[PDB]
Amino acid sequence: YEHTAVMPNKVGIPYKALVERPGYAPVHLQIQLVNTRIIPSTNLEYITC
Amino acid sequence: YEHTAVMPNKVGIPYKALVERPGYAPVHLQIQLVNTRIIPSTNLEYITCKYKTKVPSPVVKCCGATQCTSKPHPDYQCQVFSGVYPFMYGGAYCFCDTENTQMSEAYVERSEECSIDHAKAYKVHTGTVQAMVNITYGSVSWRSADVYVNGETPAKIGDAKLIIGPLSSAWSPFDNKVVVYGHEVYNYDFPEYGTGKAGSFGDLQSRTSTSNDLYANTNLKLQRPQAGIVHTPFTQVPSGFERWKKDKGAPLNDVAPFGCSIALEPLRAENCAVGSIPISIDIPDAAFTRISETPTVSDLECKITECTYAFDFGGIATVAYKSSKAGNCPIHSPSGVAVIKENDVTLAESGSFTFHFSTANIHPAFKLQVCTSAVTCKGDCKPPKDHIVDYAAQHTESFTSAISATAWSWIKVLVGGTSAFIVLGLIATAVVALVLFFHRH
Ligand SMILES: *[C@@H]1O[C@H](CO)[C@@H](O)[C@H](O)[C@H]1NC(C)=O
Repeated sequence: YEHTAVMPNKVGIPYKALVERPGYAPVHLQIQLVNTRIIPSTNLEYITC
Repeated sequence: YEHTAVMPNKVGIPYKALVERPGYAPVHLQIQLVNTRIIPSTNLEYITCKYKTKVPSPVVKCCGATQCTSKPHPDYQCQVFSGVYPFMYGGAYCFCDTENTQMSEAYVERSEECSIDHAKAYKVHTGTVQAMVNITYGSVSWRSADVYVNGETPAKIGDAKLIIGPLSSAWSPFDNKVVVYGHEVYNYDFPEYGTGKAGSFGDLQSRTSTSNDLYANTNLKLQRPQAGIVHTPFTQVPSGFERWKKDKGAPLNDVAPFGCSIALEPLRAENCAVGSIPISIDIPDAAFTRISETPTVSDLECKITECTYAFDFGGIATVAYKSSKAGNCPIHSPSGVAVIKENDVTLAESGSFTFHFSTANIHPAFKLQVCTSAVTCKGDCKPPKDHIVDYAAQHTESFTSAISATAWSWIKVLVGGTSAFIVLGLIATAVVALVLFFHRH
């Protein structure tokens, strides 16, 4: 059963929801981000020293 | 006690009802069709298959001539070719160079494959309709028997005498002419026996696969043998059976409406969901219990806790109750709004029980009958999640099933608004007309 939602982009703050499937008891869902990493693409132009 | 009703002609969907016998508690009745078979009356017209051309040894008459005679063979051909000078491994066969004649003969016969690879052309007329039913009543478990859907022949199922009426529709998927090839049936208007044309399906026709009288209509033409060669060349239109097998098209098994399944032994259409079936079942008297002998149910309150108008039993409801004797109690919803999954429940002195139901209505409102009592259930239902399901719906959708309370409010506002606005004009006209009358008087 697919559950779709929007959670805030916060680390350490868990997102809580009840997965309500018709005819079945709700299943508690908890999604928490441990870390988020933005990894850009880099090209070395030159080295200075 | 005889119970008469009409159930839909739907295979796999059970028909549920309560048998209400005055003086006795209602007995729950459930009838389910196991299969439905339309068995038309068929008459084999002829058998068609690929032809085989039999060519006897030609008569090579050296220094003379011979004459062809007719023979009782299918598509028999005989032609005398004069002026032949055949050669063989041993040299020139004949001495004379011109007064020399070859008589060629050829005829059509059934191929060996015709014993296995052939099509049967049948004339189809109306015939017997049969069905198999699965029935329960009271405490008696499932019983089944094969019955005739004609409304005259009764069947004894678990000591109950069942009469199944004729189908409300005489529709049948077979035309007046069908061609049976292998496991497939084709609604093909085959040519009558003796009128088949070369290159078409009926080019070869036989009354039976073992018949000694074969009709063959091919353009079998004897050609002149090549110079110096002893052979019987001929030209013939390619077999119309092989041509048909390429062009036979879609069989009735693939295009029959209403999901009919076609079977060949005997030829029949199965599980056609067409119309409804009147029924009459006589429930044994021993199955009925007096009112005073059954538990009395009161203080009923029905709460729908979940509901989706899905094809399955997407609804769940809780019924609170109080009853004496704390016995078993039939449960049924006579209204078509919702179909109840449970047939009966066990009741205590007081408590509640739950049941499941299927409904197409966005706001279900149905009467639930509880042995000797009844309660009204109301609620709201959510749309289903699955767009496509692999099973047929357990409920019947009505015209007003989709109308929500919001839509009903708008309908009442629109209808009430226009009606009230028109009525105002009519009243205003009548009032002013009366005022003018009193102006004169
Ligand atoms: C009748 O329905 C019951 C349901 O439990 C099933 O076990 C039984 O096989 C059915 N009858 C036939 C003939 O299939």
